Amino acid sequence: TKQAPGVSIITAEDIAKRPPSNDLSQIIRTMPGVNLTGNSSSGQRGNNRQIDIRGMGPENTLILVDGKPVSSRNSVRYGWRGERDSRGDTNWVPADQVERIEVIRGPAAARYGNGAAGGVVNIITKQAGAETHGNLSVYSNFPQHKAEGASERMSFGLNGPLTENLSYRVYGNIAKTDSDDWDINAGHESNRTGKQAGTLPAGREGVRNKDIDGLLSWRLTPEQTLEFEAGFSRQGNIYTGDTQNTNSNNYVKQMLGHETNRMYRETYSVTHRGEWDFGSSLAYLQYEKTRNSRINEGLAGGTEGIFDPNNAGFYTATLRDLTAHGEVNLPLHLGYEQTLTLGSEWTEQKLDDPSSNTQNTEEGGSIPGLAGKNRSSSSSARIFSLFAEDNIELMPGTMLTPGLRWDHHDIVGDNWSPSLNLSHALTERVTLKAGIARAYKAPNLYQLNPDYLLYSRGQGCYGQSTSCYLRGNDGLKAETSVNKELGIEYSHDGLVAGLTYFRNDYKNKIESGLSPVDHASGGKGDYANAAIYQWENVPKAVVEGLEGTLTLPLADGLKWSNNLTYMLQSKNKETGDVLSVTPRYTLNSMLDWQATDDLSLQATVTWYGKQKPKKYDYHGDRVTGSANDQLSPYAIAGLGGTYRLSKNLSLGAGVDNLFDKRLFRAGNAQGVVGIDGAGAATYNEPGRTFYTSLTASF
Ligand SMILES: O=C(N[C@H]1COC(=O)[C@@H](NC(=O)c2cccc(O)c2O)COC(=O)[C@@H](NC(=O)c2cccc(O)c2O)COC1=O)c1cccc(O)c1O
Ligand SMILES: [Fe+3]
Repeated sequence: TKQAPGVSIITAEDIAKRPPSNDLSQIIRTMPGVNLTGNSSSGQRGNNRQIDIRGMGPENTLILVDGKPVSSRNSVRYGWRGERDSRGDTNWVPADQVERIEVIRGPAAARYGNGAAGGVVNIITKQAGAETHGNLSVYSNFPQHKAEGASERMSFGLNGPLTENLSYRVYGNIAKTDSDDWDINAGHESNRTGKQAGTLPAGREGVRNKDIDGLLSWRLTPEQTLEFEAGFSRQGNIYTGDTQNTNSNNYVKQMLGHETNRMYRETYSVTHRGEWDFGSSLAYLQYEKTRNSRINEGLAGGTEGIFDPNNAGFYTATLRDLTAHGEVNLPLHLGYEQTLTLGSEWTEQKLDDPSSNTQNTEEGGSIPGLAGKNRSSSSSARIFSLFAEDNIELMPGTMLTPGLRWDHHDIVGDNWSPSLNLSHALTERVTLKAGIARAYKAPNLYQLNPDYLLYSRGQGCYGQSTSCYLRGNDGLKAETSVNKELGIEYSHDGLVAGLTYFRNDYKNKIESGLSPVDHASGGKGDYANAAIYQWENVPKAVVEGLEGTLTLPLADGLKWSNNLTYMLQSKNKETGDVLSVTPRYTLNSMLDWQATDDLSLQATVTWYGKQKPKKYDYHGDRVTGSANDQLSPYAIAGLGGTYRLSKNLSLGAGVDNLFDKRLFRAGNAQGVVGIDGAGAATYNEPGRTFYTSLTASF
């Protein structure tokens, strides 16, 4: 099956029948338990949605490529409201060079440690064979409405032997997703008056991709395999007016249609793989270096996340992330039959950001212990990690899997993440699974850094109108979550029916504080002696919901598949406001007809439930008027097909959003002065879009 309780596989064949425009989030998000959301509820950078597992937000979704972490979005400034102006980290690997994607949700993911509190998405690449194989894949879409950006994608792959004991695989991708027109949301925007008259909430940012990977696999002995690979990728955007608060100035407009951020991502990796009689071994060294080059933004109030015209030009933030990992697997023949796994992990995150720590104290007054100018650019954290997995077969069909993970964070201190996963054959066709683990979240280098400083004259200050500073806090605790799940699944002859309940009890969620810890001294007029808030640990939050799957073989050539997410609860237990904004439910429905030996046909529908905005503004006061707007449930239908011309050539064609259901970003969720809120109307849903594809392969 592609769906067990807590786990989902997406295969290469699924990627081909529901082709993504560009980014994989498009297909990853259709798995049970998975949403495409912002990190908190501000709606800021709302067209920049990323993969969320069980409403735990996308910072708690760990992205791997071939078992190796991607950390590149940790190069983008983390803002007051817990969003980054980032497209996330699911668009580094081109769709057509993916072998399969593994999604692991909740208690079975806690064993991966830091930032798997929601789950793990592991994007697996196609590898060399015993002979030389390769492909050339091209995709091109055509929106009905010209405003919305079309997507074009060309990727090759090429793998094979060199000697009997030397293998290689290489691929290369070139792609572009045109931005939405600067004016797509015109006539849909929230009410904008005074200074903010004429402002617009932006459509989807465009991106240009360039990806190149080379891998050499070397098995210098029957038991011993040694892999070296390098990765070079480059994303440059196409700017279409997006700003944190949806305000505008002249620099913004100058940059419509230009590259305003470029991410270069370089990965080198050494991997040694061992199989002998005692069992199985694996250890890797990955060096990920991310350069985030983008136009300087302001760091104060309504100027937070708008191009700063007084400091025009590009800065470059540099993220050097170092990962080494060791694991063994030992089969044991004991009172109960079992398999033991022993592992260390070492990581280093160096962040050089020459822009983020430049907010000065001339207006709100100075902060004892914080220099007002020329503060360090530098942040780092090392985690050391030890873990052991025991995979115990009590009686055939039954597995009990206890694991202990211990992590030493060189600032925050010690974390203990224990876990237990039970799976039970009640019948040869029915299987019960229960799991309770405590997952782990290290504060990001922005939250942690006493040199990282935002400012507001009041409009963004919790429980007051006065000027206030928000400050990094190296005193922070790690976020932990006791992810519980109880689930049942019938599976027999491609008939699959399953339903899982999950509850994550969420401790110490890090977030902009609610009480001043202190007050600065000096500064200008009514702004002087501003209040000082830090990044605080929220004592308690809860997420809760249901994951379902149902697969029926209607006839031999014909398969009816369904995945269900239903989000029961998502609650900051301090304020009572929501954590994320998700659709109440999500049903993805595919009919797959194998019409001929050669012709396959696919109809899909996605139903999205209601979406409700946050109840409280930045003050902690109740929002009013269009800040309360909700999005009604809506559905998106699509047809496609793939006509195989030969062993060497396949063609695809179809239509996303058959009935042209469209939604428009009205702005952020709450009111500010001159910019009415837009409630849950914070993203653009594209209309009818034709697409065609071609895959040539030996
Ligand atoms: O969305 C927010 N702004 C909007 C809406 O707010 C406004 O337009 C006005 N605004 C206040 O009246 C305000 C009254 C009482 C208190 C205020 O803070 C006001 O700003 C004027 O500010 C501005 O025109 C600009 N603003 C600064 O230059 C600034 C410079 C330094 C420091 C600032 O705070 C600045 O606003 C841009 O502000 C905006 O576009 C917004 C969000 C989050 C937090 C904010 O503070 C926001 O203001
Ligand atoms: Fe302000």
